[PDB]
Amino acid sequence: TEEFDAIKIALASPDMIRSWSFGEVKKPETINYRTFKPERDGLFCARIFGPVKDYECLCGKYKRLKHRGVICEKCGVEVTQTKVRRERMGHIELASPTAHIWFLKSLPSRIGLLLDMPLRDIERVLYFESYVVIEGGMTNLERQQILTEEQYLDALEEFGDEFDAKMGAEAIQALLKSMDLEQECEQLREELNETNSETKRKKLTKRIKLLEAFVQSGNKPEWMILTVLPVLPPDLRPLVPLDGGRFATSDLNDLYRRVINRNNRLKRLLDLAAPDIIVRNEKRMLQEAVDALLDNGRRGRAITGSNKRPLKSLADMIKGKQGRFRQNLLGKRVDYSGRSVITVGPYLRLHQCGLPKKMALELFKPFIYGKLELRGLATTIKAAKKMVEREEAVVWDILDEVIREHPVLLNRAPTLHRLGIQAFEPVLIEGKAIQLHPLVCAAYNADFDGDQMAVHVPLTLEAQLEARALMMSTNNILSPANGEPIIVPSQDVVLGLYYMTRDCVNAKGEGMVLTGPKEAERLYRSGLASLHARVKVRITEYEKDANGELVAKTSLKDTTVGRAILWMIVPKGLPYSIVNQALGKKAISKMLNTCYRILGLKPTVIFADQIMYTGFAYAARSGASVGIDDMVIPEKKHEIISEAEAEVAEIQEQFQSGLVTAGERYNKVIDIWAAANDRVSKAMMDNLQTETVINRDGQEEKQVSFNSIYMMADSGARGSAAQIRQLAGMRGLMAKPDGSIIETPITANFREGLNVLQYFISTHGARKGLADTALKTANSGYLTRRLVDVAQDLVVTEDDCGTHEGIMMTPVIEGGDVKEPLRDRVLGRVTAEDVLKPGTADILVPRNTLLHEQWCDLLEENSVDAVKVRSVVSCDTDFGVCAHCYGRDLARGHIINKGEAIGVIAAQSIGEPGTQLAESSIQVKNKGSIKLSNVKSVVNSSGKLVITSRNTELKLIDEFGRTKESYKVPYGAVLAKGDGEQVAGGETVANWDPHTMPVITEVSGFVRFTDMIDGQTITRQTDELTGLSSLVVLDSAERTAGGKDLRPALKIVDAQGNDVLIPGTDMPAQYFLPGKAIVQLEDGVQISSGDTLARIPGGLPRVADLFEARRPKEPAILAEISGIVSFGKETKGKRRLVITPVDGSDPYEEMIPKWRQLNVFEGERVERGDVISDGPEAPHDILRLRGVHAVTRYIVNEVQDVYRLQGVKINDKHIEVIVRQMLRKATIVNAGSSDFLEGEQVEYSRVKIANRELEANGKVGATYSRDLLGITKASLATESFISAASFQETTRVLTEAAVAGKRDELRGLKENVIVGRLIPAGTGYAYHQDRMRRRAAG
Amino acid sequence: HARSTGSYSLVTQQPLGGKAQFGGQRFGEMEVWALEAYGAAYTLQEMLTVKSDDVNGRTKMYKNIVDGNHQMEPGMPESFNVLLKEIRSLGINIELEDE
Amino acid sequence: ARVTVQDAVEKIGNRFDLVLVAARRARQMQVGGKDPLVPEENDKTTVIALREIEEGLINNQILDVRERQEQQEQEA
Ligand SMILES: [Mg+2]
Ligand SMILES: [Zn+2]
Ligand SMILES: [Zn+2]
Repeated sequence: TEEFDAIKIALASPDMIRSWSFGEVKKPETINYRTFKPERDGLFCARIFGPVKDYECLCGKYKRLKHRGVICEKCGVEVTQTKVRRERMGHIELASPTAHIWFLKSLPSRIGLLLDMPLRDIERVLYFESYVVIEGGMTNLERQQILTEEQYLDALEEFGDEFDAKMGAEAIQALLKSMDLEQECEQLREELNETNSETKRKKLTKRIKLLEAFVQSGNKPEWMILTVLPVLPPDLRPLVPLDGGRFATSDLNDLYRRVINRNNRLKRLLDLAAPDIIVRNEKRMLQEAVDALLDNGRRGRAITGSNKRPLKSLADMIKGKQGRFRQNLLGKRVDYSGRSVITVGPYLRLHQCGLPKKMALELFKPFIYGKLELRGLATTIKAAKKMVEREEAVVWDILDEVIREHPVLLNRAPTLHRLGIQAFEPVLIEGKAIQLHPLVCAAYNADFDGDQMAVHVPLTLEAQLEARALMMSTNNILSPANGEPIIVPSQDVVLGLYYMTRDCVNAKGEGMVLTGPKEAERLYRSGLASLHARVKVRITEYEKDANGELVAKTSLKDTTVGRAILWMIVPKGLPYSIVNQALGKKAISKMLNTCYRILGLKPTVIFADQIMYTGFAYAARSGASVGIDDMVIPEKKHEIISEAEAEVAEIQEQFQSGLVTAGERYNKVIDIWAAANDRVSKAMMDNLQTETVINRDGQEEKQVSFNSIYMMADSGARGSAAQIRQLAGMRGLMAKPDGSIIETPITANFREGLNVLQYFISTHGARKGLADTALKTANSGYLTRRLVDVAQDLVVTEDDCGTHEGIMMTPVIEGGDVKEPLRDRVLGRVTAEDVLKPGTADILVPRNTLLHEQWCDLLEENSVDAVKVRSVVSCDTDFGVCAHCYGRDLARGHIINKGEAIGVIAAQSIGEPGTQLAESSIQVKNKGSIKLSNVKSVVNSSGKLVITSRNTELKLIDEFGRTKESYKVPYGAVLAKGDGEQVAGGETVANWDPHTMPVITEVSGFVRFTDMIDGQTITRQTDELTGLSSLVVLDSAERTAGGKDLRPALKIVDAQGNDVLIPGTDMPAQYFLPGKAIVQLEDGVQISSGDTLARIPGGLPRVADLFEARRPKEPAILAEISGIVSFGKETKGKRRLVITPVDGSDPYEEMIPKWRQLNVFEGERVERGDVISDGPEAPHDILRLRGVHAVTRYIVNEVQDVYRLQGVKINDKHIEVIVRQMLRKATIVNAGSSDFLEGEQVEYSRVKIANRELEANGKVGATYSRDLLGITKASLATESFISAASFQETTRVLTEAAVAGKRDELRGLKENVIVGRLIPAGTGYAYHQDRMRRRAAG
Repeated sequence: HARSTGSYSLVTQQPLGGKAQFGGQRFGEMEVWALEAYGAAYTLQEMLTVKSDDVNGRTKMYKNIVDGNHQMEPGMPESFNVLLKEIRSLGINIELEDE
Repeated sequence: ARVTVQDAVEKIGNRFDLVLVAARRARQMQVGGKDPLVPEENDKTTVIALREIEEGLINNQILDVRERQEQQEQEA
């Protein structure tokens, strides 16, 4: 095999097609059906394609291999190996030049726009209804004029000469040959130099680029029309003989036969000089046949013989799932593989798996033969086979010996994440079922209810090393998604341990003193002491407190027997305290965590195995069961229910009299029923929880019960409080189809019996649930496929880019408290710059250091609040990332290794968990100082810190300078405490009207009406003395027809008349009353500062929408630059807002629809990208205005909200990598080296600017603008075209790459997979690096 | 069900699909992605060519395994050549370059 | 059986060229050009190469020195 690269694609010239072909196929016949020898001139022909049987001619004159180039005189077939019949192509000489459907019907019709003729006309031409005048010489008719029948008639009669018109693909080919590429190209450049308008300039630039591509690539356009047509080798379009004298053939054979028929009939008709109409009909018919051959389905859909289904054409074979790339080039079918049902097998070690004898023998057959021949037990391979078929003891001994260290791969059908394939050492067992280690089931999401698994065998030495090193179970204990352990004990183990550790007030052997665990076990196994009984024991724990030395501390602790028995296994390093407690699910998980962090891997593995074994054993000894009497119906249920029924009856009767609406009664009933449910639940938990009143020596006592169902609840083994309720209480409220909640609940439980109605309702519930899970799984699968697709090519290429940039990460304190602390958020990230203690010049962390647990604890000891850390998005490396910018986090602990494909791991980690997807006063929870951020207040006369800013926040500083609680305080909210004041727990710090945003006046004086005329634009509807009114200052849209341009206003003047000016500014306060300006305080009351002017009253789809960046149909509006905004030309149909910069130029106008309400006033201080209208913001604006770190923080937080709502932890780095892959593209705004408008990746722009500015000449000095593109288009715009063709529209990408003459250096992973060479990732990176040195070297 | 080696398919020289005839398991794209998450390049390579698609490769590997040596010679998958032939059957010239 | 490779990855932290050096060693061992430097306990050559790596006797540079010594030896 040669070492090659660069697969090149281009238009095939007709002479090259003639070059490939070995012969003409003249007749459509294949074989004589009598003698099965092939036809002399047929789709299957020996003289063209090859000999049927190896090295023997058709007529049978020459059959020996001695002859290798001779061509039999009788049958013109050369004698060679039949394999060649797999590669020889044929050809058909078409009489009429025919168009290639792909280059015509593809949505952008490249023949169409290349010829600058719309698609509709070309279609009109292809079906032979009308002519077109192609280069009609010196007449009064243009060059692309379509001509109808009688238009051709009157033209011909009028213009005998100077009239050139023709029809069909031959006319089109004539048009193509005569085109001058460069002259039109230069003309187009001149036109672009003269034209300045967006859309026409874009279509023109695309077209000019197309012309440049043709003149550079060297393809001539006329080649789009076919003259000779190649025919695929026969073995690729087989004619297989079905058992029973019948044959099975692909439909392509039929299509080829039809094509040959139409060609031969057209040839004969031409030789006969038939009238034009008939030859035109024949040419049309040949067109249908050919286009059905190429892509059947873009026409009248020529169906197949007697099947009513459309037959499959070549395009169908390539494109699509069933066809190709997915099925046969990414979805192969390996050898040495098996499948079977999975089973428990508790006795196994964590690193091993039970494998049936017979499958193992079948798989390892060739190894067995090799070893048998090596030992000399068998002379030859057939004797080895016979020895395997007898199955003697020696064979089993050799099989045991060879299997010894050879590892096998286990896979489970939905491989969601990388833990779907793992390696194990097999142990031969009887039976036909595979035995799977229990601890790994959680990783596989495996269940023993008929699930099956596949088993592959790695052959080569490198495969063995890879399986044992990278894939072995013990090397993968941490999930790649988050750092936490994956292998935690599931249900039986935790139940057994829980039973073991819980203590009881009084039992046998209370308070006796034991010298160690060994006699504790002596006592338990002899039945002289209970497994749980409080006792004082002497124990020697070990602690590595010094620099790696273990110090024994030995003292007397008061514990249970069970905890000591468990202590027997526990390795040295762990504190005794760990086991001293109840030891539930959480306790065991954190136990494993500590064991890993202190000792390391190997002790953790052995400790997990020991835990499993002991848990199973003592769970079996416990004998825990579940009887009908074990779940006690609370005695006071019936009273509570009857009371609630009486209450519902009273509220319904008080409804029938008509003092309360139906909805109010509904709400009341639902709330009272909820309260009754909570009451019964609490009563049940009280009854069941602590009921064991067992007696000590004298009086009695009570303790946490040993009720088996209670232990199952409390231990966290199975069930939650909700299910306990569902077993023994009333099973709450239900939802009807539409989501509305039924009024009467289900009062019965499964211990009792339901009746028809309650069952029926719950049936509906369960049905909806199941359907939900089904659709959820389908959508999940699809989403994760897209994710893994887009991010595949990203690889860690460089060790360190060396940038100082990074994102300043803070703990996300959503509202009430700290949903997620800093320490976990920063663990394993390198720092962007040294962080200082709360006192300057006290460096805590040198320049970029990887933040491991020790640094995080050190930060916890201090009070660092926010840390700028290097992020992947800001990484400087070109074409990949550097180790430092990423960080450490992995299934292993150390810094990321160069070469790891983080894209795929990130995509899997994001995808797999995706299968479960009044307000009057603020009340500070903890005693702290109140602090206001982004505000400018003005103390009024009432003694309130009046809020005049719309972006005001009220955070909470604790004793040591940290923001515990954070709230957003709107404009017009009454405040109580200012700055410095310490606030007691749950004290009202703020106040505001729920259904009212007041407008606050800054100065005093009399309210003056200006352009506030009565009757034309306003309607005086005023109330009585107390000074109530409904004066309505309407907006521009709702203003009356006469008062369309007259804008009523309210100027705030003083007692004398002069408009009092805002302090410090000269602006005459002229408040144009906005829409719905309810002027309550009428003319005649000296305005106080603060009078109101106008009262103004998730899951998977959400994730998909965030990741597709869809504008949420009501976007908020932002500010571009800061400075005084102002109004403008009023009521054109969309009200104008002109942002006036205090320094910069004014002319930025933004139209606003009538319905939009604005929250900010004209004379306000906006910041760039500040909110102007309320509502959800579309990510595009935030990215464009605020920049990268803002949009990345927004996306990460928005996704993490959905994910944490379900309680699934994911590390931000994966989302970060995806986001970085999303914004790969930019758009050029200046000039100097690019084409001034081309969408170009940010990578090429950065590298070219680095080059240019490195070069002594300034050159381009180019400035660019970032762009954000959705994952679909971003994947569509990949560099390699094989990646895109692998999954997208095959016709489109194939046509683009064919016309562009593109050259693929493969450079990627998926390309290398397709070509079957080593991927450039991981173990193969070095290989590619070696090849990398071979290029561009000596 | 299990198979070591057996009959291969006619057109694409991959092992038959099914249970009546021995037939191998389908190593799908998701499994490929799983392997890519690890650095497992040689296992995937052999799985892709020597195990299924390379005729000379499969026979050479059978003989080599029998000999008690464990190497490989990946070559180019036949299905890729079929792809080339099918694309060439259209008017598209796609060539494997060399330098 | 080698149930954990933790010491071998702690010897060379890349975790990838570990596989390459172990492959070179196990390839010199399988085709019987060389001999194991550790007393074998009926292990196969993979676990032998890992056992040699974990004891610090073999790495890439030791491979390079032994190969060039063998080259100059057979050159004469
Ligand atoms: Mg199952
Ligand atoms: Zn002959
Ligand atoms: Zn970097």
